[PDB]
Parts: sequence; C-alpha cells; structure tokens
Amino acid sequence: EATKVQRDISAFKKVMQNISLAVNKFNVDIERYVGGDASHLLADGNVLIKATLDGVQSLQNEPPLSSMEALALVGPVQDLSNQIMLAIQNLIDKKEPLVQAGFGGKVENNLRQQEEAAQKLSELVSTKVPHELADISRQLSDGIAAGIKKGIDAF
Ligand SMILES: CCCCCCCCCCCCCCCC(=O)O
Repeated sequence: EATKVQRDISAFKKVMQNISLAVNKFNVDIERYVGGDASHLLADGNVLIKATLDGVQSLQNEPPLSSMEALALVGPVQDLSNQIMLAIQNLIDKKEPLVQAGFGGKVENNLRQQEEAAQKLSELVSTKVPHELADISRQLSDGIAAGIKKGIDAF
C-alpha cells in the first residue's frame, strides 16, 4: 500500500544513545587510568551492563523492523535521500491531475524554492563535513539536486 506516517523508532535510537554514552564514559576513564583504585572503572562497567539490559527491556514491545525502518536506524542520511527521491517521482507522477487542478505553475514555483533551499543547506553541510568525506557528501547532495531539477523540468 501507499507510504504511511513514519514509524516512531525513537526507542531504538534511545537505547543506542544510552549504550553509546556509557561506552564513552568508560573510554574516557580507562584511557586516563594509570593505576591504583579502579572502583570507578567497575562502576562504569556496571552502568554499561545496566544500559544493555535496559535495552532488552526497552525494546521488548517493539514490532520487527521493515527494510525501510531498519535503514532509517542504520543509515539515516541514506534513508532521507531515498525518501526525497521518492517524493520527486511521486510528484512527477501526479503532473496531469495537478495541471487539471490549476496547480502546475505553483508546483514549479515551489520546486524552484526547494531547489534554492536545498542548495543553501548543501553548501553549509559541505563546510561541516571532514575533508575525506567531501566527495561522498557532495555526491549525495548533487543526486538530490539533480532530482529536484527533474521535478522542475516536468512542470
Ligand atoms: C509541493 C512539491 C513538493 C516537492 C518535494 C520534493 C522535493 C524535495 C527536496 C528536499 C530537499 C532537502 C534538502 C537537502 C539538502 C542537502 O542535500 O543537504
């Protein structure tokens, strides 16, 4: 069936973040540990065990993830790109009824605004990505830009 309202997968993200923070607290402490009393390291370990077991409880009621829902978790940038590309094709698919409704020009206008806004966010992201990810990040934004252009060219 057609795309539905996005599944709330926040419980999964929360478990991941909780475990991530507990692991980080341990890494900060262990790397600075020289010798002597290690009670605080054992406490860090206990916090991590509890975060893990809390995850077992937190996710006990979650239905299985679909392919798309799993990607939303594992590869959120890829998920977003996929959903944007879907939006573009879905829009192009409705060109005829949109024109029959009198909205063809307005859609083209809106797409030109999407294009300009996307360009601006893409520029900003290019300044925040580490140098070794510059090309892969640009490839992703260029792909979206090309999609928006396809939309514009259809209206
Ligand atoms: C009413 C028409 C709506 C058409 C929606 C399809 C166009 C979606 C474009 C969203 C661009 C999101 C910005 C991405 C910025 C970036 O690449 O970093």
